[PDB]
Amino acid sequence: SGFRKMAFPSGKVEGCMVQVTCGTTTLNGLWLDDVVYCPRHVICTSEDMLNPNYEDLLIRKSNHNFLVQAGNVQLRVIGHSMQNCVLKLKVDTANPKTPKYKFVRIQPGQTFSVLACYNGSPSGVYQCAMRPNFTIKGSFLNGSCGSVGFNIDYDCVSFCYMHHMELPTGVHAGTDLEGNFYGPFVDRQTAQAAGTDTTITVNVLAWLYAAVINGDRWFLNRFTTTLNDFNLVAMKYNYEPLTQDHVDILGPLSAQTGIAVLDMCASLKELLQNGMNGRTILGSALLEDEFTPFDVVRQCSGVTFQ
Amino acid sequence: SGFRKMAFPSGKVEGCMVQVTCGTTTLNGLWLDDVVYCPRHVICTSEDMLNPNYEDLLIRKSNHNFLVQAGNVQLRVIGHSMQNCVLKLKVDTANPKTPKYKFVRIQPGQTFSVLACYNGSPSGVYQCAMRPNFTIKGSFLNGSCGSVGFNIDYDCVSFCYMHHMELPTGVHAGTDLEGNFYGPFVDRQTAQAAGTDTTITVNVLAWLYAAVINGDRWFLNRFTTTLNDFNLVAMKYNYEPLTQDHVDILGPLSAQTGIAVLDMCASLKELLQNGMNGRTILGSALLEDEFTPFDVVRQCSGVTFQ
Ligand SMILES: O=C(c1cc(=O)[nH]c(=O)[nH]1)N1CCN(c2ccc(Cl)c(Cl)c2)CC1
Ligand SMILES: O=C(c1cc(=O)[nH]c(=O)[nH]1)N1CCN(c2ccc(Cl)c(Cl)c2)CC1
Repeated sequence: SGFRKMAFPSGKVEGCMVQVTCGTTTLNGLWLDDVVYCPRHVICTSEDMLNPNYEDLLIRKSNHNFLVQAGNVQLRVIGHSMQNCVLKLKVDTANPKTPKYKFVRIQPGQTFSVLACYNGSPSGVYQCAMRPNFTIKGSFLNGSCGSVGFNIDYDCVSFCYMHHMELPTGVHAGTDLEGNFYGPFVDRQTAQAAGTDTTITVNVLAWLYAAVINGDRWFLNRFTTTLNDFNLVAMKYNYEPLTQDHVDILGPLSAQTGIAVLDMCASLKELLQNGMNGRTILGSALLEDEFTPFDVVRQCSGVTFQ
Repeated sequence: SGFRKMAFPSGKVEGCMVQVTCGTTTLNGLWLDDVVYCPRHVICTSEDMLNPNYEDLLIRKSNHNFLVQAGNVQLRVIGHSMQNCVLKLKVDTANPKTPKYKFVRIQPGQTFSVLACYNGSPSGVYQCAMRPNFTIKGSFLNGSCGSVGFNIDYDCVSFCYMHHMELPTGVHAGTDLEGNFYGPFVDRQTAQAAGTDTTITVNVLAWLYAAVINGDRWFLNRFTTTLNDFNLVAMKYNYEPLTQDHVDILGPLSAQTGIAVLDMCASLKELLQNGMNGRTILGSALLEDEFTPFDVVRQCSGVTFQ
């Protein structure tokens, strides 16, 4: 038993991280096959940041302007191209450690592991969720651009995020691996603001189920409610509305514990209106929303990867 | 910026995990050089558990009774010996992925990363602390015995824990890599109880400093206190007393923020006596004690490993 904010083993990704330098700027890159992916803002200087024209900036660059380092080994950049907000540097050597992978663009509410890097060197790994406002609450210091977020399905590493910048409020914004930003953000150093964030209802529910699985039942009751009655209350507290798709997804957890989704919703309804009264659930004094129903199953059933 | 419960990259450890089978029992093992380490309780059966005589049990075993699997490859056990509570299986092949490592026995209050495994396959990684009562609040399911805890210093993996069992209260107990249990526990399936747990004062302080570094200052005040006056209060709330060694260790963080340790202690004193009043620090409604002063520096300064 037990319940921790578990990240995926980072081994397969560690071998793909490299250092990319362009002029005075150095950040991280992702080496898969013979291509290195990194944020395109690596080609900007102090003056270009406020409002860069990446097309002009890139055309004024030659392959030799890009220094790519894989530990001690230097990679030769034999070509370069831009795909949206990421730069793709063709190198002469194919990464022999390239795992089976794919690129996926995730939806808000989904979670993934982040491998924070600096100078192409992995510093740590942590779990987090894509907030409804398309930002993530990460932990990044100067030099972390290029760090990636991923998930693991059996033997395939699914990359879903590349780190680009930090917003004034301290939250982070980035893109998928095809260079499309998550959210209404652009890679310019202009002051940008994220929309208002909401709580991920379906995740809080999955977490209450984990609590029940781990012996914490104090918040349960005999009542029930309807999807309509619940949503009315949820919206008053900045919670995402709950859909029928959410209800089905929570099925496996409902079966395992024998508590119907709508029953659990009525308990959540009470928690929102009456607070926790100095009580805790799974060691927390707040309702947690960064665990998806799948994360709960995984940790309460023990699924492994190859 | 940002502050997350960061674990170390697990890559170097992933390559050392193997599956160990003895009869009907299968658990995880750690393969370093030509030796595989695993809990010695892998040689017990249903009847031996209540009160096993490991000496007799081991002498009745032959090398061929131990099946060691490294993925698809089977390892030949050419010898075996017992060192306290761990079994050491000499194999014919030396792990080519053996990293630079060492074994260290940690003190309560220190943190480390746990790589949870099942059938020799890494499932996830998470950070945790050795509680003052010699248990850890982990997340382990059946088949997790043999999973290890470690830290990373530059390029050296320091192993400090091997998972052995779960206590009735849901917390976990294990040994160092030399087989000595942490705490007054023994590898028998008899009902055992951990002593009362206390809060790690020095860690809560390091965490308040992280909060200050991240813009959360609401809990600060102008007051100060003396180590003596603080401890008097701390003990009334089940907090470890604070020593002068703790004060010096917190030095780097004090300098960086410009807030004296004893000033921070007076703020903590207030928090214990007046509660947080529905406020949060770094996203938490409770005082967190699983971040050491070193973990805070690392994450608020960005140290990497090779
Ligand atoms: O390394 C960090 C960083 C990342 C982070 O998450 N937190 C933090 O403190 N620093 N930066 C800040 C963003 N910068 C940047 C340069 C040009 C453009 Cl055009 C844009 Cl959009 C951004 C690169 C360096
Ligand atoms: O795999 C788990 C396990 C670990 C955990 O942390 N949580 C959980 O639910 N299961 N076990 C429980 C402990 N068991 C055991 C056998 C013989 C002896 Cl002599 C002792 Cl001491 C222990 C081995 C299998």
